[PDB]
Amino acid sequence: PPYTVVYFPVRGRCAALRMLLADQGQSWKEEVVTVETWQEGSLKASSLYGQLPKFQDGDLTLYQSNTILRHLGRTLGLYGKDQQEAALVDMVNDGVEDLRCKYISLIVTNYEAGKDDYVKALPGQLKPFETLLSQNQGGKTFIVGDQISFADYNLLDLLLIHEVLAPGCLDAFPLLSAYVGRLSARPKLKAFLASPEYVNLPINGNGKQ
Amino acid sequence: PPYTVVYFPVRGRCAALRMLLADQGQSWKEEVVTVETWQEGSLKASSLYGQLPKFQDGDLTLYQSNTILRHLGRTLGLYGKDQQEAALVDMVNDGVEDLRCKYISLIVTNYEAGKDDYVKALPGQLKPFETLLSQNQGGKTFIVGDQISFADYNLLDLLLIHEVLAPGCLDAFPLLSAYVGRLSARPKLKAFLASPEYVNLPINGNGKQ
Ligand SMILES: [Ca+2]
Ligand SMILES: [Ca+2]
Ligand SMILES: [Ca+2]
Ligand SMILES: [Ca+2]
Ligand SMILES: [Ca+2]
Ligand SMILES: [Ca+2]
Repeated sequence: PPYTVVYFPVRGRCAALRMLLADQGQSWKEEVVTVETWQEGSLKASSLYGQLPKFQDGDLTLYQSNTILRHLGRTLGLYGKDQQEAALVDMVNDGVEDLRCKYISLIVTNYEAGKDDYVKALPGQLKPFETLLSQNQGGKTFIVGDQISFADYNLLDLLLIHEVLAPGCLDAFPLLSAYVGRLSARPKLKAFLASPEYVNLPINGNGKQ
Repeated sequence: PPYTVVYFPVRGRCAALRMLLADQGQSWKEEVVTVETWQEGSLKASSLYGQLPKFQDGDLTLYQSNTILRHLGRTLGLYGKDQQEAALVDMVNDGVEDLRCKYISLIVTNYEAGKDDYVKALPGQLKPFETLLSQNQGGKTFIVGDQISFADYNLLDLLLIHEVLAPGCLDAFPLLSAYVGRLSARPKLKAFLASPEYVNLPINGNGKQ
């Protein structure tokens, strides 16, 4: 620390890492980049790969939402108990990222024509996470092992935005349904999810959800 | 160990992790899944996310190429010297993954219409890795720090396939050019890159490169 999130005025790819920081009792600063400021060019030109989020942690500057999640995961001890669990955490997070990419593609490039096919395919895309929960303490704790990991926050975000896209999509998945309610009720995370800094941002920048 | 790679008869998303295993003096089995066998449906249905590679390490079964890379990275000490370098390794690997997804999209979905624009955009996409090298001991060692990491193998693969797509694309990037030569000359990696198990596979499954 100190932590600074540099991003567009949306939840998007920073939602999960913000939930992680709030739930872990961390403070951070939000530095907002508007679409007009981004269009100007200076920050884009100065970013490593031409994209946001940028994240500052003391004198470390990071780019890439999943890099930030893994960093916070490693530094705050949210990375499983041993190397095998760490692999499982990664496997879950990579699967979340895969579906998030498909979600973003729908939202940004193909919402109207693609939503129907996307929602039809959704149960099959969500089932693996239910299966993973079923194989871990009957789905009663976390996605991997018995302590929260960075993957849980990313998975929780994915589930939350999918319930908005396709209300009731978790109804067929009792373990995923209970997991969302259960993680969301964690006192610091509950407060954050209720707070203006979360509630007053749109999920995505183009108005679609 | 023992290690088993389960994949299509292509280099694709297993090329980097195979280079890593070979360079680290590891043996592994290749179990080939044909397109005809894959279309039958049993392995697909049994896979966590409906995709290959599947990787077996003793009694651990993993999916997701970058999960496999990080697991091998963690277990073989190819993950930087401390937490900060580990974040930097992740940042590099996520950037490689981003460009690989763009590469795969071109190859699988849009090769003939998209190649011109892709190749015009390519120098801008490669420059960050040159910059990263420039900032690490003048580009003379590895992508992050003083020892090889899993991200090096993934970046090396990305560079090799791009030289096949766009011969001479590294000519403008002396640190990236020298880096490909230098890593490729590491004795165990050199041997592997010359071996029938590498040379006799196509880069991609659809004949394009
Ligand atoms: Ca912990
Ligand atoms: Ca319900
Ligand atoms: Ca129902
Ligand atoms: Ca090492
Ligand atoms: Ca040259
Ligand atoms: Ca030249």
